[PDB]
Amino acid sequence: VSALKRLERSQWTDKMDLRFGFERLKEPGEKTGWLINMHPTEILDEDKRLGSAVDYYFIQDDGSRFKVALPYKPYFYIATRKGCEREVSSFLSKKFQGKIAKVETVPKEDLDLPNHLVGLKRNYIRLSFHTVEDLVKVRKEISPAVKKNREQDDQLDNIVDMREYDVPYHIRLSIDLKIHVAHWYNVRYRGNAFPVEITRRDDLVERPDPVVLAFAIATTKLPLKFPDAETDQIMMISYMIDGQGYLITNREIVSEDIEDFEFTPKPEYEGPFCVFNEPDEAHLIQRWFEHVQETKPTIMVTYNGDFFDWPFVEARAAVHGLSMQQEIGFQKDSQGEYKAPQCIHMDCLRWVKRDSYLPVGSHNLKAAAKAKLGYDPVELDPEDMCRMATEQPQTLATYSVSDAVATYYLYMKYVHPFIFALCTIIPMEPDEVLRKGSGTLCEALLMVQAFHANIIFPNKQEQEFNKLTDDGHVLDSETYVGGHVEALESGVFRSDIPCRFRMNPAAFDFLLQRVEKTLRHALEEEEKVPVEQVTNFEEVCDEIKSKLASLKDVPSRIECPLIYHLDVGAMYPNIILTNRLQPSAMVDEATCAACDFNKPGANCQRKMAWQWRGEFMPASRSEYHRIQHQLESEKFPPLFPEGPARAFHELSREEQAKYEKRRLADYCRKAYKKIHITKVEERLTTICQRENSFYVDTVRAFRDRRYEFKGLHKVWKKKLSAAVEVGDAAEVKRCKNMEVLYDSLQLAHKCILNSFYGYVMRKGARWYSMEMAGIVCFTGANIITQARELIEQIGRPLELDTDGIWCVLPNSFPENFVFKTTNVKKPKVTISYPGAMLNIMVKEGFTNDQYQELAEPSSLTYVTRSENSIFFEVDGPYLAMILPASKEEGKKLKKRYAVFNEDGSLAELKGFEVKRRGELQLIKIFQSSVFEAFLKGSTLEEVYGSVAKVADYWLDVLYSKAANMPDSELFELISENRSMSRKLEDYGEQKSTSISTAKRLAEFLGDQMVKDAGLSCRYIISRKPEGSPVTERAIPLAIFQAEPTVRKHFLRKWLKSSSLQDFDIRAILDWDYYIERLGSAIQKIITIPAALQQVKNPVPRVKHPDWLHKKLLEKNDVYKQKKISELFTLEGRRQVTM
Amino acid sequence: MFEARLVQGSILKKVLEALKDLINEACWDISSSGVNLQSMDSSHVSLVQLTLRSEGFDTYRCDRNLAMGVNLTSMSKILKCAGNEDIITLRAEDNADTLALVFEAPNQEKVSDYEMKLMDLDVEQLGIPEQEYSCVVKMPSGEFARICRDLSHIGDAVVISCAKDGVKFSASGELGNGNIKLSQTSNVDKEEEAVTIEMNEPVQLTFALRYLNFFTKATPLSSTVTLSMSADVPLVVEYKIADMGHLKYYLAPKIEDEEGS
Amino acid sequence: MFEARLVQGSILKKVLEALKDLINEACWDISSSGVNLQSMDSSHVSLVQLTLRSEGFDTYRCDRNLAMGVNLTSMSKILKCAGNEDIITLRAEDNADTLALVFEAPNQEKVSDYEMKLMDLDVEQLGIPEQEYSCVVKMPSGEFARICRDLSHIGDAVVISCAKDGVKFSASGELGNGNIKLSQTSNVDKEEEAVTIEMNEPVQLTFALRYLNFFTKATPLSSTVTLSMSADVPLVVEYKIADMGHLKYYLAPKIEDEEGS
Amino acid sequence: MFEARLVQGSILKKVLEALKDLINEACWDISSSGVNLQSMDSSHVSLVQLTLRSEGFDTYRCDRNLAMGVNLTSMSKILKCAGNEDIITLRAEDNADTLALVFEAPNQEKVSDYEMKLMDLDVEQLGIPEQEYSCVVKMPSGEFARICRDLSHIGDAVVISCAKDGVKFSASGELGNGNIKLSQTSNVDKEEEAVTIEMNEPVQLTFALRYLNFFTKATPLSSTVTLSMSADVPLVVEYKIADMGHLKYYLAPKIEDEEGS
DNA sequence: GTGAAAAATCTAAAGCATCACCTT
DNA sequence: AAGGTGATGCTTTAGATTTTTT
Ligand code: SF4
Repeated sequence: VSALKRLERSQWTDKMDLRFGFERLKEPGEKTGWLINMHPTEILDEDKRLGSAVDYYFIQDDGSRFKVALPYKPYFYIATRKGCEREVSSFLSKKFQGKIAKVETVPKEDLDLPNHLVGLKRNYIRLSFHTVEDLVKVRKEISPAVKKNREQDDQLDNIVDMREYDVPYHIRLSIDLKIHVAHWYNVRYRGNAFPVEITRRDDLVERPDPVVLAFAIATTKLPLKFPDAETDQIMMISYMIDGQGYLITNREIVSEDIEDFEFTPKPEYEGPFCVFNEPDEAHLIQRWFEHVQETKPTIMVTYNGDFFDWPFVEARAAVHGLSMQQEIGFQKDSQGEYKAPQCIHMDCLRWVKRDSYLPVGSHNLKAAAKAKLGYDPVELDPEDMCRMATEQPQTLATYSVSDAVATYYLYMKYVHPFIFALCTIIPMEPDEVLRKGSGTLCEALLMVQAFHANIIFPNKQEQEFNKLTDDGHVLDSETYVGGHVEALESGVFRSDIPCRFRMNPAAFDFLLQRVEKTLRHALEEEEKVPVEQVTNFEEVCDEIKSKLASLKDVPSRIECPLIYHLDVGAMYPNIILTNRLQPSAMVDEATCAACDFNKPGANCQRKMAWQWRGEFMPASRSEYHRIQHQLESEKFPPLFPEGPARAFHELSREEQAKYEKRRLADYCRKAYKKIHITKVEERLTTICQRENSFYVDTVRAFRDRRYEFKGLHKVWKKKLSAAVEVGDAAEVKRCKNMEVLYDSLQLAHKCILNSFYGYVMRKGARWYSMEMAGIVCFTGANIITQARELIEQIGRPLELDTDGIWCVLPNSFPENFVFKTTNVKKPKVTISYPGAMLNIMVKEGFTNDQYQELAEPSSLTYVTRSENSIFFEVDGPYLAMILPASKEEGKKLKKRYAVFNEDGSLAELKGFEVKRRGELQLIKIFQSSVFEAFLKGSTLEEVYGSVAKVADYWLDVLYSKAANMPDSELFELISENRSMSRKLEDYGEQKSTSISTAKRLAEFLGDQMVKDAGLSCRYIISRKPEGSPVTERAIPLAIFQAEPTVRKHFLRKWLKSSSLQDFDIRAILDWDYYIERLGSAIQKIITIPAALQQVKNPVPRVKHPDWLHKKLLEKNDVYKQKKISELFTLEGRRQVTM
Repeated sequence: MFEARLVQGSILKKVLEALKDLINEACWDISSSGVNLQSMDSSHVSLVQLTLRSEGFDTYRCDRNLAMGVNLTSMSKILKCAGNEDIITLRAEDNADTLALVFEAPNQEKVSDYEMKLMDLDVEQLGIPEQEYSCVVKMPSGEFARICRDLSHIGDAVVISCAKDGVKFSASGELGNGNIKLSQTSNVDKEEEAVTIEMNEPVQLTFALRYLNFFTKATPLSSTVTLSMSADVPLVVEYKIADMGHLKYYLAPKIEDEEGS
Repeated sequence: MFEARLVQGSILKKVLEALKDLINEACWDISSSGVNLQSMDSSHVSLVQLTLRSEGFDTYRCDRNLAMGVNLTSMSKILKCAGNEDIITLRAEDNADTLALVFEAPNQEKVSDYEMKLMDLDVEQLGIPEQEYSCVVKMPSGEFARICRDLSHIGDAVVISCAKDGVKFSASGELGNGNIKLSQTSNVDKEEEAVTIEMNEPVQLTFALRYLNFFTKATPLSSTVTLSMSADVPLVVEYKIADMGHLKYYLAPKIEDEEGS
Repeated sequence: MFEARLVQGSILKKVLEALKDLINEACWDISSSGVNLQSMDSSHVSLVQLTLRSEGFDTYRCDRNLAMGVNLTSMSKILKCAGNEDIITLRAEDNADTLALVFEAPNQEKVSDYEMKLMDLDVEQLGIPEQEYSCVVKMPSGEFARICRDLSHIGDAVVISCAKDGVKFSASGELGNGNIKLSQTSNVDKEEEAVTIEMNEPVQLTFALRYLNFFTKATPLSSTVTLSMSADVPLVVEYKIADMGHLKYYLAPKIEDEEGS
């Protein structure tokens, strides 16, 4: 990019920010500010030298706003050999004359350095430039030349590692001088001769109300085709400033005039809209643009507008004598987004994508609106909305303003506080926490915390190629074996149903000698209350003995169970807190031997196991050396079309890796019948307990911060209830502001906490340690299998889902007990007993006695202590447990179940097909009906009978072929709604049903149907062209809305029946495949679990798999299986030699 | 050292291809009298027994009794390589972990000396004493093979009845039932194709039909078989192998228990 | 009651091999003139006619008109485990819901019985009028079967084109199209190898090729085949038997409507 | 143009049965000397050379050299239509992408035609050096095929040692191991089952068995197979296609470089 | 949005039973 | 003239891929 273009861009952005009312402070003075925006911008200094800076955009309480251009030189670090630090600086200071701002030495600790606690700091060479463009110039000059040197391993050759090179520059300013978003600042502008001064004002915390512009559109479209960007015109546009709403219509495509009207779904959201009507597009676009000019917003709000609304509006404006660049400031960038030079662009779909913890079944407007806001917006179909508006456009107006109000209030209630609480700790401007994934924001947070510890930061790791584990065996995938998820049984477990319980008296004898210990530990560690203040200890410690003895003498019973979700709220944060495991500390024996802290009988080692999984090629070292030496000097097609022939030795690593994988995908396809062999082995890791605590303490700090903020949220909620009972407006408003601030802070902290695990193993993450995830998930599996074996002793486990066990226990088991304590803080303390015994068993086997801490850094004082925060919270007695069973031999469904709360409401669905994507609508309303109808009944057979009286309805529908049920709702009853991931030419030779229907639409409509990503492929399978696979029968639903003779011609050329005379949907659809689909669903959910619980078959309309029925008839046969050993006498025992 | 050489070797091929199907693991046993097999199946439902006598072999040289638990599907797969008229020599050392098989081709030109390793396992050892068998019939092998392929398309439980009118093979199943009645021979001149009966009392028993399919893989081994049954005793299927020896398939019935009466 | 003694079993057995894939379940017709079947295809395209006359068999004994809804696949399984030279006795009852099969051997010592249940089935009956067909062509069974089962490698539908000079078995598809030409023979003595072309007018027709592959399953049952057609009528395929039975295939043509004009 | 007739159809189609699976792309080059195929699969370890001389064909006439870039898997689905003795006829034009196959019956009555299309391609033609062969063997196709499909069940990698006394085929794996020894025969009368080995120095190599399984699909084509090997030279499998042609498989051995020492 | 696991397809290969040929 | 034997279609099942839930 030419520097003249950069200067023109900088002066144009300065003028544009001036006309949006962010005037720059030029005079000396004090000001108060609240940062809402950071941008990187070139600002010319007093020396008339090209130089970057960051524009902060502050707003104030009264609505006045301004900007501050702070210059800070971009910089990074380079690593040199010991004794070769000053010479590198000497060389570097005579080879970029007029380019380097300065160079210096900033010593920092390392994370992977041996003998790191003796007192050494590997001093780095800090290099600082003037502008970001020169920074990119120098990195492209220097980084690959020595990066390849480091990968394969003149004074320039002695630099070993360019560190911290992928960081954004403005994020480095946000880390360095400690200016985060959404804090109050005191800014002193003392003139041009000195840089502007910024300080943090933490006394004031009340959040001001910014200026926000939400907007949504409607678009005219020709039928069956989504609207285009060169013939269509904006149908109308609606928008929102701070709750107030304005709509701008267009007369030539509306049918009558509409006046001002309001639309409120609930008293929380007020929807006052003022409507303006203009004859053509010119007045529409000019009025919208000038209203943006007069209002001067600071943050935009869209709803899936980054790929649909902004490109179409820009393309429509640029042809009508205008420009989005010179009018509003919106354009594409290097990442295919729309980033304003003076405004923050908020895409409310990204928050649903990342932070809402929702599946991908709820990203559209209606489901994401009803999932978080709490109301159902008006449904409108895009195909007939134009024709509907031509008759009367008031419902069109309702839909557009519903889009606007939904996206705006979805922002201001949930996305706005959560995002503005995320950026108080993450050094990102708001347009970065929303867009980037959970990995990058946690990376920046640890960036901050590790800059606070003065340690240099690891680079984003290089992707490993041609993986070599033991002997050849090039791995397609290298993985750690995750949480052991198992459903041990299947069927119903209801609270009042009787269940046969076998019980081991030895386990009850074991608990005889430990009730004293369990109820000692239940108060000495979980409530921090010593026993010297409670006096009811003998009452509980003979009541439990009496109850457990009453259970002991009859260890085989039939009575009602209690269902418990014995789990940990956040086990993955809790283990990484407890064991002091660090992704910068897991080391092998050689580096520990290099340490001078390897004293005899040391405690700085901690051992742990984990399970490693590999899917690898059957080929050996020779069979891969042959194909890599063979591919030496042969031509390949270039990536650029119409290019010259290019050879192997200058290929990029990605394309050559893909070609090697493709070659070995068919070399061994005809030599060993398989492409990868699944291998699971054991590995052992040794972990230092004295490495930088920048991670475990950070997790701990956020854990106790979440606890504290939850306590403040509770007391502020009680204050808010008292305040709304009072009715004084100012104190209610202040309390509500503080309440939402603290709630968003705690929700942001827990969203950080849950994703500390998920960041470590990510490709391109600075702290990439496979061992972290491996050993933490192995420990989380070992603790839960200890829990599962103890429960299998004293009851019945039902589910293990790598967070906790689900359990049915006898009803006379000791469940929970109270305690009268004389302490003023805790006059009464209640605690559950199964949780307590789980705590004591995990502090009999998981005590980190080597949990190490620092006391005196100067004298190297190290203190060992014991603490286990691993607690099995109980969720009380639920009402019902549902597990499904599989058709396949032996195995059954995992990670999917359905639990109910006490009052009959649905507590939690999980992993089921009711709310999946890519599933038919017949197998979802079915599941939702049968689960809510399931809980009825008296005994075990009554439940299955009652649920068969509702699951047989959806067989009566399909056998009758929907005669009385109107065909109007038939069309969406079957239609598939799967979504694509790539383009059709990206798939290449791969074939499936979605690719087939996309290619059918490719030869039915234009090629532009399938060019855009995320296409919603819709298809059903017909009946007449039998014999073929179901690939060629995937006809679209799109044809049924087209012109009739077009349907006839395409149907003739597609399903190949020229003699056909009837074209009804009721006969073209083969009902046998749909009956098969619903039957596989009903035998996943009901039939097989019913058979597995010795119950007569509830629904006889579907048949079992052959392994089930045969065994059933055998067990109900007059003859009984008689073996040979019990039948007839024995001889003895023997063994066989070598 | 244990070396056993036999001239016509299709017999040892077929007898052990009939051993692969029924059981997964067997207990090879060697002694002066002959080769013994007394290993049960993995389901602990049916039993196989082999006594391959030494006097039939062309050459036999054995040291003492020794038991080794060689798997059977592996020996059957490697033994399929041999031709239908090969000369078979089993060789085992005194304390080695590998046994060898020598196949000598009918052309007197091709030699094929293979070997396989051993593995250890834990299997019950059982001994069958002598009980009077009330009903014994002599069945041609191909006729019994058509019987087992004929009843098994009906169900999985077989009635093996022996009455004055003869022998009855029945089976019930989801598509109905099947009844096959056979009478003894009176005026036939040949023995390998005839059927003979002998009885003490009428016998009314039922057995597992799948395991009969597992049994009857030794049909072309020899054209005759002994079917023996009595009250509450395991069914005896005695397939004799030439002058070599014999095999007993022991099929434990699933005896009716008094529950509803 | 109903008794049906049939000496040569193949003329029943192979027939089931020609039906189990084409019609999964059908209604049977019997009479004193033999057995008549009008079976309708599963996918509702084709029809199959079987007329096995009474004196072509060995013995029948019937009282009145009976219709048995015997499912094809299970009775095909029952006959799958029989003998070729086996003599078969079919037994049926007026009111009972079972059908009996008796297998007996020329050696007199191999007799078996089977019982198969029946279920009620509703199949409509169509009366095809008798029309003078323009094209009647005679080919041997083997060449017609091979040409169908090897031209189905080309495409998915066939076009037959008959004139004075011969018939044209063309078929088009993704890999290309293939046409098959037949000449005339005058120096042949044995009637199976003899190919002749009978003309009334040149005829153009198009037919389902997959159905031609499914049609050529009764080719071991016969030795010669006659294909007949006329103007806009379904193809009729006849596998004439030696005065024991008679076979008809009705393949409704997929006529080309004028949609491009 | 190009019109070709060959009375012996089998000698063509079985040839292409050897090429249905191993290679899926064909680049025919035709000249006055005959027709030539030089293909090499995407595995980059297997080469096929197929030459049919002009004089072997019954009638041969060609105008100029042509390049025929047509996939080879397609017509293996197409040349199984013709019978055994059925005469093969090839029709090709100067620059038409359409090839015509005609199957002329030996009774001059049953003819046919199919048409095939070619694609575009860019395939490098690798030269074949003429080097001396250390060990050669002329040995029956049936016995080699039996050796291959018998050792394909034991292991997957084969050790072939062509010594002076004969040849050893060793197969090792998890199922066990086994080696088979063949020697040269001297007192043999007929040459369709005789063996003969020539020696310069003993060659022992390690090969692949699935490639050998794909090679020996054409065992009914010829009764003699010429295997030639040397030190780090690919196996040459030569089939003498009647008298006209030779099919040559070139297989690069899996030479294990020293890494463990 | 880790990893484990599910649903739903092609798909390619092993094993098997059945039929054509051939020799004893 | 019939049973061994090989070719070959039929049948079942592991598995390669995608989307999605967790
Ligand atoms: S655990 Fe001890 S020996 Fe190992 S790296 Fe840490 S301080 Fe050094």
